[PDB]
Amino acid sequence: ARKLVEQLKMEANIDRIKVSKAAADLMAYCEAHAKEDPLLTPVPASENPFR
Amino acid sequence: MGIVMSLIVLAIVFGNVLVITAIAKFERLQTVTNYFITSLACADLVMGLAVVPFGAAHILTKTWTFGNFWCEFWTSIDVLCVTASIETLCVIAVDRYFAITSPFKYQSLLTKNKARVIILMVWIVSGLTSFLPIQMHWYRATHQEAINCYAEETCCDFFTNQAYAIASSIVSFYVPLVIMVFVYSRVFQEAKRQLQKIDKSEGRFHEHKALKTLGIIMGTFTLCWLPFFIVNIVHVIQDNLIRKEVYILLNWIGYVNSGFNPLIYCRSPDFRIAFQELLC
Amino acid sequence: DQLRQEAEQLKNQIRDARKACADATLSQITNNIDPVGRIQMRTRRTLRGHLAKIYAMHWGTDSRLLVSASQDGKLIIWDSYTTNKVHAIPLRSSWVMTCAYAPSGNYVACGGLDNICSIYNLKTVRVSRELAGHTGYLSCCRFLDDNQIVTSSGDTTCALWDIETGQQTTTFTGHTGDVMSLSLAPDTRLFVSGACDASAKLWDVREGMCRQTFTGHESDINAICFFPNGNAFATGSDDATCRLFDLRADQELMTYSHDNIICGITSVSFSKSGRLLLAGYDDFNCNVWDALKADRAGVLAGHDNRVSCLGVTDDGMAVATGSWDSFLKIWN
Amino acid sequence: RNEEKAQREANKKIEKQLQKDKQVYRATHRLLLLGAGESGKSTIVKQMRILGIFETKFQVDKVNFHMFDVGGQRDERRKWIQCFNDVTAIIFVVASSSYNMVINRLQEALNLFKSIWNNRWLRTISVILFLNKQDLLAEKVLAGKSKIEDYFPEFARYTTPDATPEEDPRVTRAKYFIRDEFLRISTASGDGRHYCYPHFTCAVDTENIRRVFNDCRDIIQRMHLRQYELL
Ligand SMILES: Nc1nc2c(ncn2[C@@H]2O[C@H](COP(=O)(O)OP(=O)(O)OP(=O)(O)O)[C@@H](O)[C@H]2O)c(=O)[nH]1
Ligand SMILES: CN[C@@H]1CCc2c(ccc(O)c2O)[C@H]1O
Repeated sequence: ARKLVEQLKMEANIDRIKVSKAAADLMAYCEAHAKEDPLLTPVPASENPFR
Repeated sequence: MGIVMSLIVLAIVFGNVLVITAIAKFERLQTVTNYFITSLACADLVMGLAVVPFGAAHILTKTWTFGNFWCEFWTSIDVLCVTASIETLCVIAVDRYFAITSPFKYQSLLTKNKARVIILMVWIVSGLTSFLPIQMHWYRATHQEAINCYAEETCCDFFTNQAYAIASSIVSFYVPLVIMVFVYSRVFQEAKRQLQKIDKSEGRFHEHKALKTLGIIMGTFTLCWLPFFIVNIVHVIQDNLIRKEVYILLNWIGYVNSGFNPLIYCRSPDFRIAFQELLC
Repeated sequence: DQLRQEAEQLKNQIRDARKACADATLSQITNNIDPVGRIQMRTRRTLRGHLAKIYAMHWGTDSRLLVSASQDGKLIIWDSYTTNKVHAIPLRSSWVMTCAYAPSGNYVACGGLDNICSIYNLKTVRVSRELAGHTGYLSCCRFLDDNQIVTSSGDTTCALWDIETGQQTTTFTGHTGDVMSLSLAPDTRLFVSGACDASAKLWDVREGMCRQTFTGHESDINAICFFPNGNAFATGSDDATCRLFDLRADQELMTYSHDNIICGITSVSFSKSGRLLLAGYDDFNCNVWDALKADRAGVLAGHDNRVSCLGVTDDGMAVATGSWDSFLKIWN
Repeated sequence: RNEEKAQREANKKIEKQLQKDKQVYRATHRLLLLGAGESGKSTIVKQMRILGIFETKFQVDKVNFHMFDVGGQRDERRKWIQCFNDVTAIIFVVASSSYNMVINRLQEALNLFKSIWNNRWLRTISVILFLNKQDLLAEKVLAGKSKIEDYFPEFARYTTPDATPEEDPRVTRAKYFIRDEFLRISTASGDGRHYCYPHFTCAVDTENIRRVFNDCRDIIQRMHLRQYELL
């Protein structure tokens, strides 16, 4: 009954930031942590444990 | 005829090699039934790679350019391959009979260990009738032409007595024929019964396939290997009745059957996908 | 009644606010980034011993051991380095659909059509506790801690359990369809869930109240993965699409789909850096996407049946897949 | 050093146990019992057996059968049915005397059967059909206030089809019309992989287990015949 209306009212009033800032933050994190991805950058076979 | 013989050799080798490599490479084709298929393919490949070229060279040059030992080895390999290429078909027929007639107990009865024993026994029986009585001189004939051929080291035909000719034929061809006939008759009866049941149950809303399949399977083998195994006894029972050219022609017609086994026993859609995956 | 008409307004307000906040799309911002390029991986290990198809697996916290479940009623704990088994736990019921590996490496849990979540003690292998209370089949379970676990079942509810006493602590309600998957945040302070009503929700583990709702999809959701940054997640549904939602922006960002695929999606996972998104499909193979470009970078073929499980090690050294062909493969 | 040997010994023991259990797993046959409410599903189980899950195991002629009854989950949506794509057969139980009662039960059963038949994951699974309550139907037909034509208009232009009574023509006509109602849905949808099977059962019946045995044998035989391109 009124539970759905109350929940919609509760979730309506929240702080929302611009999508551009979120995209920039995601890109910055991906670029910063891009040097420690063995799948993305194939590590030498000397340190490869599965091979 | 050299071009025709080379084409025959290429056709024999290519199909068997492709079947063997397709079975070995993939993991979804490793079934208990496929072990018999790969055994048959190995036998056919050994035949087409060992006995056909030397026979072609002998029939072309009309003079054996090797020693007596190599001729005896060639004859033994021929007999071994011919004997081992038919008992595998008999085993396949028996396996299908067991699979269809008794569906509940099939899974227990053939287990992979049980199969590697059957194949080894078949190969041992095949080798026990080819190498043993040929490396020893038990099969040697008695007429003067036979001794003249045996003494000579530049030519060697096939001369045999009555006992070996009857026994080898019985072991190789005649025994594995009645079993296959009975098996396929029972399978046809079961298929007809199932078709009648389906038609009686749900015929108001909705036997060529079984006839076609069994006809192809039985007819190719019978037409390929039947006349030779009759003239084999005929030329021994009655003297001066079968010419050497006719004997060689019938024997070479028998050889061609080894190149048709992939075309008959490897029509499954899984084999089609496997053949399309590689070399395509 | 009057209220139902009244309710729609709030939806219009939320849609207008989300449309207003959308300054620019992710594709426009991420256009000068150099592409990753073609990525090729080859099978390194193969694990055999399961008599039936595999639903679930979970990597260990040490990226060395892993657990797996099958429909023959047996859990096996493999050693990926030496490709030899360690344990083989029989099950009372042969229908299991999930499994989990505790962060402390001491317990392994599983469940299925029977509405019971069993917990096993590896370092004592006997049943330790049995949690009951769900009225539907379980779908997932993740060890929040060595003493408490959270589960999601087919009765449109998710619950938090207490292993010591075997009693429910918090119950999460609000979904309409059957909940199929969940994933925890790195700090274990929030978790998401995807039901069959094409809607994913954000839950608060402490308060026990739904915070946000996302309804971008149009079919049932089958898998959910959480971005390493802790402010995004990706979902996969039956319409051969993947979507990258956001929390702070409170809207989706990008969709991953192609016109040559008409199958479903069974599992979704990320990478250590988050650059690559891995998703399993019903085409008997897996795909690798680019998170910031939505451009395919490779395909992982080699499975003879549909892929139902997918996971990446904590240190990101290798990825493991499971299929209905009763085979587990390791891709480096 | 010795740790590798210990792990090898443990792996050997586990592999031996798995090899031992493989034969037992392969020997048994699995069945699924699916039906609607008020059909009489609980009765069939007991009679045959005496001879949110419930597993019943019965053995016939040294063959193992293992039947499941998933009654815990009661909902129109069935997301769990993808798990039963490797069973030998599906047993469908429906009350054949339910046509006159609203929440129509027979139409709901027909719709459920149609949904089951056309499922993507159940494209190669046969169905054994049990038409339950074969004497309530006869009692209702013989001097009954309600008529099948009122609820089923197609009954006005139906003929008795090879029919073997045992009976009055009316009950035989009703039984065969109800059976053909299910048979029609089955014939149209699929070519070969699966075939529906009908039966007539009641409370006083002890041959149901033999019927299941024969139907499973026929299913396996037909599968093997079709695999080798003979049917
Ligand atoms: N005369 C007669 N009565 C039956 C027959 N089968 C079932 N019944 C009656 O109908 C009822 C069927 O209910 P149960 O079999 O106990 O359970 P159920 O209603 O089948 O369970 P669901 O159908 O799954 O809801 C029983 O109370 C029986 O007395 C039958 O063959 N003949
Ligand atoms: C020269 N070729 C041989 C001669 C006789 C013979 C063959 C095959 C099987 C037998 O049992 C035989 O007796 C032929 O392949």
